[PDB]
Amino acid sequence: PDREKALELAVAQIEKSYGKGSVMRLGDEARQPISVIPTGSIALDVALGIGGLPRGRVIEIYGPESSGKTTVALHAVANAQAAGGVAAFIDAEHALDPDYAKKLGVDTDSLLVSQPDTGEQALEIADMLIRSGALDIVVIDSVAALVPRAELEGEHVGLQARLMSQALRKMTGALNNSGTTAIFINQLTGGKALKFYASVRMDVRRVETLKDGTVGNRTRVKVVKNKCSPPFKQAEFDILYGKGISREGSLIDMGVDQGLIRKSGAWFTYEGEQLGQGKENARNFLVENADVADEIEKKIKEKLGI
Repeated sequence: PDREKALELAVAQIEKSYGKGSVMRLGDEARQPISVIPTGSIALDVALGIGGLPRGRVIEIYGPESSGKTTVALHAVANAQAAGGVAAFIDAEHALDPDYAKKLGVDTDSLLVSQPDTGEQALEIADMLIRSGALDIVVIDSVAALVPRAELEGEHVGLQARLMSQALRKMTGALNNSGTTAIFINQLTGGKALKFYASVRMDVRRVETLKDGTVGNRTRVKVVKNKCSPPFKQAEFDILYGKGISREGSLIDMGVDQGLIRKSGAWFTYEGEQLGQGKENARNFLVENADVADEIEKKIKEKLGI
């Protein structure tokens, strides 16, 4: 009886002295913000709790080469722009494919891009850009490529981590004020600081190759760190070569997950209407009928926080 008070009281001190998400029960309902940046998959948006990536915060998306992290990052960029936001892409990797970015939603013409000479220049440019107040999102591709000036100039080893720590310390205050989201893409170094500064960390992986005959990959994302909603939630969704995340595919999956879409036979049905026989026909139905996809989306968001 008097214990529940003491705990609630303790949770409150922790909340006051360290911040809103400093302690959570894993069954807690998410703290719904005004605006977020959707990720392209409703499943991933739900796994994040707040319906997308938070604003004004450091975000890490990591995984193996071609795991899908950059695609997740580019959808964040597409969605941020679709809401009238400006985007930046700090590129020390030189891997970006704008044609891919166009197809999945990015306004590449509008995309600010910078190919910095050094690790510090990359982070400093990001900082100037953030402190402007004008950006909604900045992507850093990538953490590993942020090589320090001294290394590049040929002039001990360990200051790459000290560079990030110094940068993140200064950057984090700028992000909160501006409301800009910073996505750091990272591989499986210098991320030891990023691990603690990031409000969300996402572990992206290829789980299974999709197929017509012999197209894409089923992708799995675990939210290993989340200061905005209970962490350790995971999601799956499809990334189709040349197209990106199958938005419609995630609506079906979360559709059946939520009982809004019934899978009577190979047929997926919705509201008495039939969507298609098998997944691909249902997926295809929802892209041709954007109105019903929005209907299904609205219902899924309604039935949860999002």
